[PDB]
Amino acid sequence: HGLKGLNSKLLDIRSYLEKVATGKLPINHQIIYQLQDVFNLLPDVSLQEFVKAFYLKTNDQMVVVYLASLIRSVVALHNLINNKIANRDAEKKEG
Amino acid sequence: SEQQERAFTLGLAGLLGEGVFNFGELLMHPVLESLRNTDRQWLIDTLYAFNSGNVERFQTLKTAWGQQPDLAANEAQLLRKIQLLCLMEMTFT
Repeated sequence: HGLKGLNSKLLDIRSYLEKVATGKLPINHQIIYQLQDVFNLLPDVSLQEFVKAFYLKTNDQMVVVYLASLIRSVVALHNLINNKIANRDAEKKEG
Repeated sequence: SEQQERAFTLGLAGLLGEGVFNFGELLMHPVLESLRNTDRQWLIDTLYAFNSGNVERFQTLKTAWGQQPDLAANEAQLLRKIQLLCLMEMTFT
């Protein structure tokens, strides 16, 4: 979706300039002037509130990665303890 | 010679309309731009003032120099239309 979105608008913007270079009339502008300004609607960068969204998004990843470390402790606890139990037991009983 | 005044009073009735504050896009329409070339350039320049402007107090007065009638009623409406027109262009520029 990313890369096909790159070459989509690329070749589509290649048609945007090619139609102005060759093919006139016209195609400019039944929609050219308004559509291209819709492209110029949002640049869209900070300052300001977009900086607040940054560390807020950082505050969003907090919980999920915190939970990630929680699953790490639970998965490591259960699997490692139980496996070493059944491991050391099978070795000491058979050997 | 007919279409120069035709697109003139068209530019008057279209610019003085309250429902359309600018519509500077269709002011550039290619079939009417040759009709605007025959027209005097004070109308085209003041249509660029309503295209961008906004003030540009000299051109909005120049259309009062060029067209005496029907402007006296809609003059204050045009001033309100350009005062709300600059708001999009100041954040867009």
